[PDB]
Amino acid sequence: SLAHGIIRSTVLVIFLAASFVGNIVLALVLQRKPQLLQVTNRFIFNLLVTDLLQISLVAPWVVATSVPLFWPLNSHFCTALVSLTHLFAFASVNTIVVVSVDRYLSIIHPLSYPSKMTQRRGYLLLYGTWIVAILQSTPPLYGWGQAAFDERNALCSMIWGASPSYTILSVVSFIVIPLIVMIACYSVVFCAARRQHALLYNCKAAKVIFIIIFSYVLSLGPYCFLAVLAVWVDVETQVPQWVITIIIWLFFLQCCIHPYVYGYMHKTIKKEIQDMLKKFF
Ligand SMILES: Cc1ccnc(NC(=S)Nc2cccc(C(F)(F)F)c2)c1
Ligand SMILES: Cc1ccnc(NC(=S)Nc2cccc(C(F)(F)F)c2)c1
Repeated sequence: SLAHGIIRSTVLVIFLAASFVGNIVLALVLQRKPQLLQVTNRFIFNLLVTDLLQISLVAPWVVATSVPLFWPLNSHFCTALVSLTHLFAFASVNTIVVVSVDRYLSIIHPLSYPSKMTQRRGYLLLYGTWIVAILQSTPPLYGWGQAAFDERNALCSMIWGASPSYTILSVVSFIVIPLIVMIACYSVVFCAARRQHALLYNCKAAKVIFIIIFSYVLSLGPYCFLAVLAVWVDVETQVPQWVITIIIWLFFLQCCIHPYVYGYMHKTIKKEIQDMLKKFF
């Protein structure tokens, strides 16, 4: 009902406001000293900026469409909004994959790491991930795929029951490839860590990997689950409101999840953040 949407809009603000300050603190700690690590600050800053841009260019419209005004709207509006949201999510996912690959290439082959990842390669990778996120995303602005308004949830989401090919492409580009790459890159790291632990001391390494995988799955899976289920059965009259509310709740949790998982778990970055926070407070 109206109260349910009001509650959803009210609770959608606190998470985003906390993520905003967390991302700003991370930005300050990462930009104060540019000569940090090696061809990594660029990747972390790219993830941070594609999180902040999504936050600031997505939150106002998503909150304002729930207010009981200008109900008619126009298909073009949410059509362009969903494209922006998908572009930002795809950029974040591709940066995530690149960061995971770099982490695996750093853990394994510790000797000839500098000769394989130069500044030119990092900049080319950043340009490539942005180009892919721009190009491969947003077909429906000109082709297959369409968004529409729903008088049940009124989120003006895209209907997957019209172009199965685009739904399949989004599904594979969302979960399959990133999950496979992450599992393949992390299994070897876990085996090497286990070995090193056995050599040194003649279960700690599994917690971090489990946390990363579980966080990514909890952030991204339900949306793909809903998209896959939409093709067979209807969604307007077959799904309760609370389920859609929880799905749209969990979709935006990645904004707060990413900085904690990838900035606060690093020892040096955590130390410097704590140092700055204690100095200011
Ligand atoms: C009237 C009514 C009917 C059903 N549930 C509630 N919510 C309650 S008691 N606490 C609550 C507050 C904010 C968020 C949540 C969350 F959904 F995140 F768990 C729960 C209220
Ligand atoms: C307060 C008020 C008074 C009069 N009209 C509106 N706008 C309406 S109904 N739809 C609308 C909203 C945003 C963009 C567009 C677009 F131009 F892109 F089609 C259309 C709002």
